[PDB]
Amino acid sequence: VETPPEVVDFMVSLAEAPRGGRVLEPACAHGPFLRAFREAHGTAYRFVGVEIDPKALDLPPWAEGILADFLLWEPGEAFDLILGNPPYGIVGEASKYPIHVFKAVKDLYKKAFSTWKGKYNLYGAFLEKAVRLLKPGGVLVFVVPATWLVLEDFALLREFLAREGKTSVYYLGEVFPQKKVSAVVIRFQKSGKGLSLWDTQESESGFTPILWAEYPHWEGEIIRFETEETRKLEISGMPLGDLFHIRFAARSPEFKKHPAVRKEPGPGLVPVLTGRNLKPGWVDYEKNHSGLWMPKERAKELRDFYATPHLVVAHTKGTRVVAAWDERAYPWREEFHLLPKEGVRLDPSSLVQWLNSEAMQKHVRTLYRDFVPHLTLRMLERLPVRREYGFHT
DNA sequence: GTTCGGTGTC
DNA sequence: GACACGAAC
Ligand SMILES: NCCSC[C@H]1O[C@@H](n2cnc3c(N)ncnc32)[C@H](O)[C@@H]1O
Repeated sequence: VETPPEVVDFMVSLAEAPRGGRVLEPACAHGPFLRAFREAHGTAYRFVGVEIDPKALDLPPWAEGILADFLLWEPGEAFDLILGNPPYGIVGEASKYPIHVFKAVKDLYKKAFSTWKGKYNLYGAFLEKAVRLLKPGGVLVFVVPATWLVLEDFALLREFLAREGKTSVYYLGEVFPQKKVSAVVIRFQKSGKGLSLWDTQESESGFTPILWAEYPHWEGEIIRFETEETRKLEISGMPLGDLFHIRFAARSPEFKKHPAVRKEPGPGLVPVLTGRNLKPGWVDYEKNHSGLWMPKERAKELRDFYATPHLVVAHTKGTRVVAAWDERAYPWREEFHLLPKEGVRLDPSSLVQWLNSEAMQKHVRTLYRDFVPHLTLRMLERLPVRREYGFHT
């Protein structure tokens, strides 16, 4: 799947290898990265491409092509430079996930990768594999989704990279015309330590990196675009997660099998609410977006907290904070559900106002840009709340 | 329990 | 661009 030439050129500009060095393109198909590196830096390297699909492998005679699953491949010797664009996707059942392998193959991947966590992703596994294949002081330059900067599934991967060498992350954003993904380039070197975060600007002449921040003692913490303002706001109030237990809605299959739940409206039945029912500062209790209906009073059988009016915050409205007080205490199939901790005093209307405020939207957009199409728990629990809105006694 | 999206669908 | 679900663990 194609990489824009300006992305390739940018990545090649970050790449290096010594004379006679071993240069690898994993998932290479026709080897556009090998070709670009050779054109830019010359011929005195050992070029290798690894590709699983015989129909796809189409390298020039000056490169060695290997037909293999890169994730399970064991070469005789490590590499000086590894570059390219790995495949992206979750391994799982075809009805829901795009990568389809025998369970036994998924088992080999889990055995192979110390960073594998949750559903994980091929791109995480490619990154780990590549790092393991680098000689000491070797370099990797990959373009991958930005999701690993922030997501829990990638916590082990971030800790692994922090531990194994030094990391530079260059934000590109949505640079693939046909693909819905916000991208970064990672340049990793198997020596030293620390993280450098870079923005980019694109011009006619390609991408130009702009240094944003440096974290010389990075240990795999979530990566964010921090500013003087984000810092200033964070120290102005209690993290939201110190004021509230944060829970998630019961999931669709739990409602679908529950004997109280119906697929048609009826006397005494209310809609099972989704994200579409959640608006800034109010809840649309009437419209049904889930296809599911149930008695309001039986909602507590799915989660005890559905019995109690409480704060609800959106998960799938992009990088935004959208909140409302569920005054009626309805069943929800989506969103975060925040229950105040013992001793917490709240002004719900004011807090909802603050969460929905322009200041709050700019805060989260600065920090997290468009890495993921969600406000995640790790973002939400860090939102700052001053004494006007909430107070822990 | 709750996570994630070479997103899904308008 | 608007505006957002179940297999996975
Ligand atoms: N480098 C372009 C994006 S990734 C798409 C390419 O990766 C190949 N590919 C996918 N999974 C692979 C794997 N595990 N090992 C080697 N090649 C793989 C595909 O056949 C395809 O040519």
